Parts: sequence; C-alpha cells; structure tokens
Amino acid sequence: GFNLKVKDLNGSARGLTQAFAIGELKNQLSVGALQLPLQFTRTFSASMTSE
Amino acid sequence: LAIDGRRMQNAVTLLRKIEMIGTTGIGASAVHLAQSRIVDQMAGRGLIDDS
Repeated sequence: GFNLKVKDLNGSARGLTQAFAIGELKNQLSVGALQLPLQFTRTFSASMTSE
Repeated sequence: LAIDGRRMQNAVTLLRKIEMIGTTGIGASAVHLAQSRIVDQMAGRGLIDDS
C-alpha cells in the first residue's frame, strides 16, 4: 500500500488528519495540549470482514 | 566565613517549602499543561535528540 515520507502531510496529505478532518486546513498545526484522557474497549465497526 | 552557611541552610529550606507545595497535583498538572505547551512551541525549534 501507501508510502510516505514522514515529516509532512501538511503539504502532503491533507487527504488525511484530524485537522484536515476538521477541514481545518493547512498548518503543521498545534495541539495546545490540553485535557482529559480516553480509551475504549470496543469498536462497533460494521464487520471488517463483512462481505 | 562562619556566618554564611547557616544563612545558606535556611534557603534550602525555603526551597523546601516551596517545592513541597509545588508538589500537589493541581500544581503538577499545571506544570503539565505547561510542559506540553512549552514543548509545543519548542517543537519547531527543537531538533536534537540529546538524551
């Protein structure tokens, strides 16, 4: 599959990212820091192998 | 020559007061927030993986 040179996608794959996902677009882009934890246990995904 | 040391001692104590209260979560977290942030600016800047 997909190859990437890891130093950017902020110029090389804003066809990806959470920011991007915001559609907040273009920047190396900070995360201030800033808060509270998570995890799950679960997925609820369709069925990965489904078909 | 004599007097100093004693004068020194207490300082440390002072210090001792302070860090001591500096430990406290609500403190510490604060640090936390900081560090991250400190780092954040830093991140562009920083380059060396000096260990």
